[PDB]
Parts: sequence; structure tokens; C-alpha cells
Amino acid sequence: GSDSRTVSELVTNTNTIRVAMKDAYQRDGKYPDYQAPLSLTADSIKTDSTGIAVAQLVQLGKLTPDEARNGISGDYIGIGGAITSSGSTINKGFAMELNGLSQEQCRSILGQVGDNWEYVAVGTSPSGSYDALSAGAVNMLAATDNTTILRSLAANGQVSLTAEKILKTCTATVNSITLASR
Repeated sequence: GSDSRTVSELVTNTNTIRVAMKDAYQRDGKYPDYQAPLSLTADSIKTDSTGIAVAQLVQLGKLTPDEARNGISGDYIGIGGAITSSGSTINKGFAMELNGLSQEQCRSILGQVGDNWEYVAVGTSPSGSYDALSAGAVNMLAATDNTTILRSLAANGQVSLTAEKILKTCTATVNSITLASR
């Protein structure tokens, strides 16, 4: 991406969070349910005990508040469950949602991270909201298309998100990216 403020930090945070999520939870074989981080502060990320994943990671000492934050939206990063089969009742994956992105920010982020996640989708969740995560566990096996469900565990779902392909997405004025992994 271009020399645009904050995008490199958010991208790096996605990596840092991935490492921390694996360290905290992978041994359990399942990941935490979504709880909204949208009212957290730099204080309360250290104290909230309702099950917000970034708060858990900070309280485990595996992450700090700046590493948990989306500086583009000004929200702490949303993290919820993801499923790996139809009608599963276990979060066998996790999903993180990056909200409040301009077209350029969204494209830049996809150009840096896209092919490092086995599920990638683009939505329209604004700053202050996590529309995908609040809707439920993310379906990692939804069929891909060229605009919304970009990479998934569906048949032929590990699409290479080249610069050219990224031109077909992030096309709204307000965009969001959901990344998910086993």
C-alpha cells in the first residue's frame, strides 16, 4: 500500500493478534464467542470479563491495548467465532473484523494480508460497529465470489487476491474486512 497513516500498524496488529489467539486458545481446539469490544477503553480492556477476545488476550499478558486497536476506526478490534461446517455449534475457527475502512485503506490491507488467511470477506461495517461478527459465527465455507466472499474453504476458495482482483472489491465508501482462520 501507499504511504498512508495507520494502515501498516493495523496490518501488523492482525499478525500479532493471530499469534496471540493461537497461543491462548489453539490447544483448546476452539475459540471464544464474539463479545463486543466497542465500549472498551484502554482501562477496561484490562478489566472487562464478559469474554471479549482482545480483553482476554490483554488480561493474559499476550497482547497490549495498542496492539488490540484499529486506529483507522478508533475501535478495539472485533474478534468472534468462525465455523468450519454447516450448523456447527463449536467455534473451530476465529474471525477478526476490521471496520471503518475507506476504499484505499481496504485495498491496501487486502494487498498486504489477503493470501495469508484462509477466509477473507469484505463488508460495509462502519466505525462503531461490527456487523459481521454481531450476526453470528462466520461461515468459513461460504462460496467465493469476486466482490464479497473473497477467499474461503469452499471449493476453489483459495483465490489469489492479486492487485487486479482487489480492484473488484472494497468498492463502497465504507468498507470492512473479515479475516478468519482455523
